Amino acid sequence: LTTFTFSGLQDAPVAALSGSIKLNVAAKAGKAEVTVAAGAAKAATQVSAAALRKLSGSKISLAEVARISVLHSSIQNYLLS
Amino acid sequence: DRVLSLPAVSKNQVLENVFHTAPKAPVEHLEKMVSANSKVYDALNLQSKRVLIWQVKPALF
Repeated sequence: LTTFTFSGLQDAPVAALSGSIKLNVAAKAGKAEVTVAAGAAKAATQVSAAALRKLSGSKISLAEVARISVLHSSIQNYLLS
Repeated sequence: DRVLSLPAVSKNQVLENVFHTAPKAPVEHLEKMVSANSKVYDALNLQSKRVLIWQVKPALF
């Protein structure tokens, strides 16, 4: 990812596509009332338009924990396949 | 020559032509597939102590 990202609360996903998790956002001009519902649990917070923009500030940068290496595990997954 | 009126095929040659092959046990299919499916359990279960799921699809952390 780059240093500056320009997405969040504009042209966003408004609703979920599955039934396994129920998403409901309510966008005003400034903030948004998101309502998430997964399983028995529920949560609903207020995400500002400048709260999603600070999300991509410090990146996650996922990386694979392999037994030997990612190369070897992809060959061994093919031999298992 | 009374022995030439006895059946010339021995009692030995009957017991080796009637019992020619050692027969397959009923339990040797169980205890040979079970020991081979215990390796299918080990490698491929998700509750085994030696699963291959972290060796073939390394986890994204």
